[PDB]
Amino acid sequence: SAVNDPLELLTNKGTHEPSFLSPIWNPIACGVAGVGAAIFINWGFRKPVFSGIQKHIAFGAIGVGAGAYFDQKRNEYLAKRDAVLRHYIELHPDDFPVKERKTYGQVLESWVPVR
Amino acid sequence: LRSKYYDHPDGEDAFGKIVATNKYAVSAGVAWSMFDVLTLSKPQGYLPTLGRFAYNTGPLMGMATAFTLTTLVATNARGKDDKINYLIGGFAAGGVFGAWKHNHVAGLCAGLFLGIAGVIKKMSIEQGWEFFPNTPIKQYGGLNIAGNDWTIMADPPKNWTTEKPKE
Amino acid sequence: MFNNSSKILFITIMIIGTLITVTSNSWLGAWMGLEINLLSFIPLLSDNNNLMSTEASLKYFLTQVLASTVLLFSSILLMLKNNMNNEINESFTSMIIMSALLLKSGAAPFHFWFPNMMEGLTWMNALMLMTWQKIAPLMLISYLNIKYLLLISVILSVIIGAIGGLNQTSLRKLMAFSSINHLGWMLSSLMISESIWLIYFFFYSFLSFVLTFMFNIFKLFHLNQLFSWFVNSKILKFTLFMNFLSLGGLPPFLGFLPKWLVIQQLTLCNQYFMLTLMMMSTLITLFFYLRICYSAFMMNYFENNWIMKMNMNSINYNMYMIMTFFSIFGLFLISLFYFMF
Amino acid sequence: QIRLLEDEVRRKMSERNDYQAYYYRPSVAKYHRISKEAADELEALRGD
Amino acid sequence: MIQLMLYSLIITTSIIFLNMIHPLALGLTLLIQTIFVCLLTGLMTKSFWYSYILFLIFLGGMLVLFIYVTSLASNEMFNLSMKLTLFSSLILIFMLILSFIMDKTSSSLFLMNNDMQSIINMNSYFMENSLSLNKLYNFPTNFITILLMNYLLITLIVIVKITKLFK
Amino acid sequence: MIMILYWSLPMILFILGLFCFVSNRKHLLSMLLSLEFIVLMLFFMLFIYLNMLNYESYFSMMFLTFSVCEGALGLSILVSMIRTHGNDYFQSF
Amino acid sequence: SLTPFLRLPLTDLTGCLINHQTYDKCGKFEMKMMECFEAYGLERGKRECADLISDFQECVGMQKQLMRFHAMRNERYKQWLKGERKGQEFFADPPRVDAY
Amino acid sequence: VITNNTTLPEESELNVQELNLSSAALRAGAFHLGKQCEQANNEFMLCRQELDDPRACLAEGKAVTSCALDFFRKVKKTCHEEFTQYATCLDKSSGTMAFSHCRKTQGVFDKCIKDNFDWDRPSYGYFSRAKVIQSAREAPKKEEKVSYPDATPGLPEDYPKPPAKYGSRFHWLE
Repeated sequence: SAVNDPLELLTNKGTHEPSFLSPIWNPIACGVAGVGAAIFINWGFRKPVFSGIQKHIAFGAIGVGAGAYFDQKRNEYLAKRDAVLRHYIELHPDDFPVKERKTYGQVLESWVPVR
Repeated sequence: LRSKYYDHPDGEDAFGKIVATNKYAVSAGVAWSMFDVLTLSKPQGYLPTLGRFAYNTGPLMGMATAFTLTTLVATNARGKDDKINYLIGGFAAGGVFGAWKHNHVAGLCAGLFLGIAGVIKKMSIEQGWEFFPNTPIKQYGGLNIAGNDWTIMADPPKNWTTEKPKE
Repeated sequence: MFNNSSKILFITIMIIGTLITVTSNSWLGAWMGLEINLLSFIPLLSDNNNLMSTEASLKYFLTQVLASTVLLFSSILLMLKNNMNNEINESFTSMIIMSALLLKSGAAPFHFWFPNMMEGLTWMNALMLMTWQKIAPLMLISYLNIKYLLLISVILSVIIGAIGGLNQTSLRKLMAFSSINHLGWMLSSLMISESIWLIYFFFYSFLSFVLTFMFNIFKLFHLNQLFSWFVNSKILKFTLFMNFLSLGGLPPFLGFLPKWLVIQQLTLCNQYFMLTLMMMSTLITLFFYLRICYSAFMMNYFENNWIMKMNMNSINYNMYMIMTFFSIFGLFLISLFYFMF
Repeated sequence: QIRLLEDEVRRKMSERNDYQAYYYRPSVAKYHRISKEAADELEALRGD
Repeated sequence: MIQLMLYSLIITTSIIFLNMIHPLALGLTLLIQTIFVCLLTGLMTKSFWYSYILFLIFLGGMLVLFIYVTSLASNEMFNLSMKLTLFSSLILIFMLILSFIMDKTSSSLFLMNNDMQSIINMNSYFMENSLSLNKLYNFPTNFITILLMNYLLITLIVIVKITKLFK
Repeated sequence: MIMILYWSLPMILFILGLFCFVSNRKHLLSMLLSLEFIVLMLFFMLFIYLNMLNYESYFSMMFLTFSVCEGALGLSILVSMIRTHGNDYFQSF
Repeated sequence: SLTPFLRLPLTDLTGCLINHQTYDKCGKFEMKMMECFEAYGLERGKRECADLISDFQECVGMQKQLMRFHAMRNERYKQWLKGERKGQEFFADPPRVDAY
Repeated sequence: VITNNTTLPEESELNVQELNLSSAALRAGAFHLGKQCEQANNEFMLCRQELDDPRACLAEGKAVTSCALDFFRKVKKTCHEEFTQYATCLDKSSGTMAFSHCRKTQGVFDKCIKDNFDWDRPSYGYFSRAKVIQSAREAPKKEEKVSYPDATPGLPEDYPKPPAKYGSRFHWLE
């Protein structure tokens, strides 16, 4: 368009495709943390980092859950934030009259001559 | 008593101007004075205590007056209001600092420093910004800030309604 | 929960008392909660086993009691001359209430008691005063809205808070000065916003919590002890000590995440000058932390001879260095935190 | 572009505090109503 | 008149309080202060109920600790000075004659004693403490009393934790 | 002025109490006794306000119950302190 | 009343701690206010409770009314000092005790 | 608080006859007076109870005092010695003015009333009960609710929440 519409600019028109990494990143970050923490545990205790994999599996399980649990909370959180902002724009159209897009041919800026 | 240094032209009402500064000068002077008389000097008696307060306050009067008059002198005669004007203002202030401190090097270096201070101060006065502007935003919590209630008393209905008048 | 069972009891009563304050509806209720905090904390602080604990107790009591006295008093005045808890505007009625609260939490001009305290306190007792005895007065400072007083506090909250830290050789006093500086950041952050202040305190709680919790573990009380504390490899001597730099919040240490958050929102308020000053002093804070880390960055120092083995609790050590590992690699959790929006 | 919009809206919404969101400070008459109820409960109760 | 005379007696005793340094002399001074303050709050109250209360808790029981532990005695008894007494008498009298002079009413509080309430007030014809102390026990403002008693219980757990340092 | 004629006396006494709290005394007992006088004045300000209020009056007990506990804690730590050092004298500080 | 941030179940003890409203003439004014504070929050409401806060404060605070009396009686004394009022006129008639 | 624009009654309006009776005088004739004139009082101080502005209750108040005046004039004419004695007991007998110390005179005074008007002494608490009465003033104040049209709104639970736009909309989407 040629019309700087705040609402339509904000509206979830889409065009946001998650990566193969986009959702998976948190699970393979928290689990990687917990696994590394268990290796950290054995490293300081002078125990084999491999040894006692029950600690590593449990750390992985808890972390994975939290990342998935918290990924969910964010997505709800972000959705609500958009809802309020769209609501406030709809509430005060007078405060945010839709603005018109122009082109450089209609403007005069000041440049910097290196010379 | 109640005047503003920076609410007038940069070359007018010297006396009112210095007063609007000297108040913000004396505040620091006596403020440090009560702060240190009880820590280091601890001079038993009231005249000795008057001495420490006098020793502390006078020099800061010297600093403010020296800065003000030199810079006021500039605009009166140099006829302009420039960053350089406050720079000579700061040079004079630290020259007074060296004079009282009886440390020639310490006064001169601070005089350069105070000139930088005045330079930045003039930049604020002339570029329409401020060091400690009031806040444009003051937040009180997440979006669910209204939803973080966990109380367990039943609330009977309200006496007010958002709905439009029905007359 | 240090030695006795009563530690659990007084901690519980303390929690209830402070929780009253943060949930208090009116100044009086907040004052009530504060005094209950005053009760519950004195016995923990005043261990009957040694001496130094007891002297800290009179100073803590003799200070907090006056703080509560003035706080309630100034409350009555404000909530007389305004006949309402939320005054229309901040006048002389209200600055006294902050001056009460600032002393209670140990802010810039009202701090001298706070270093003298540290001598008496043991580690986790100190820790507990460091973290939790500063919630309630700060959350109240939130309600009070006098810009300039907070600003003078923030100005002076780092100058002394770092210059003194340069001078101290007793770890007890360094933690005092370290926090007074950090307290400078909370106070500014609360002048700006509260949600960010909530976050920053929490990360500060976490960081200070892990820090002193290992010092408790190994009972390292003096810079000499740090240089002398045996470790088998003198490598975990260095891996564990990264957190001393997480104090300064340098990016790859997770202390940056809060400092970044405060800086971002603060400059969004456009108090650029204030940022410069606090952030100038931050370097002095990080300066003596390197002064601490001379013990571990280089390896294979000169050591005492008699020690052959070094030992510590399972529970404390097991908890401790999980918190450390997070202090090492915390940033990549950038996604996991969603409370900043 | 959207980020600049968000800040502007956040600027307005903080200046006016219209909307029950980040820049809001909900109050509560619940406790006053409750005390109002207790007063009602005991006025009718007065007298044996 | 009683009210402002009672101010005067409190002022004079307060001047006594800030001078005296012997612990008994100070503790004695508190004792008088308490009677005076009980009298004064009673006058401006609906009745003297609270005055009797805080008398027997504050003075009757709790100042016993202060005098008792301040039985250090200084190892020697008072050297009473008839001069501060005479000044106390002197300052009292012309304050007292001024009290005779001062404006009869405007120099008085405005609070509403049971008598200074209007006749129509149907509530005022109940037992003087009935309606005042009602909500100390009636819900939902009575649990705080439960907090008080447990606070006092916990206070004893604390005292036996501090007062039991190896003996 | 309302405060000058009504809330003035409580102020003058309260400030005098604090100054005596920061004066010079052989031991801390004079301090504890000083803050104790302040509590009575604190009660005085509190009651005249609670008297503005028809039934909120009862809050006296809440303040009194709390205040006596401060005093008890005050005497508690002092008395344990004599017992520790054989003295709680300010020269020990 | 300043808003507890957390609003946890232990605001449930002190929120109704001590109430202006009950059995108070000013209490009617408290309700006239506190409803609005609920409507406009605590910051816009504090902006838009001009009359509500004025009268609510005046009822309990008595500032405006009481200070009106203080000047009113001072002025009586002032004319006496100038000598306008003599031994008789210096005071008015006594209200019948059974009044007010 | 009162101003010259406010409305007040006339001196003449206030100027009506009053009882002039003592405490013992009233407290003696209380019971047999209460049931003769209670409608006067009931509607009188009912309007006072519901509505406090006394400017309107002046008329019914005049009725109340008149009605009591009428009763005692009847007492004056019919039973003087009996009533006076009962009054003399009720104060001389006790400093608390309790009916439980000269009931014999109370009985004989009741006899005289029984002979003159044949009225019955009301119950122990005939006036202690509630008074449910008829409406004569007929002025119920209006029950109303306030309306703040521009109150601060939030996000209703029905407002659609389209899934988020541009991830977390943060620096690098993360």
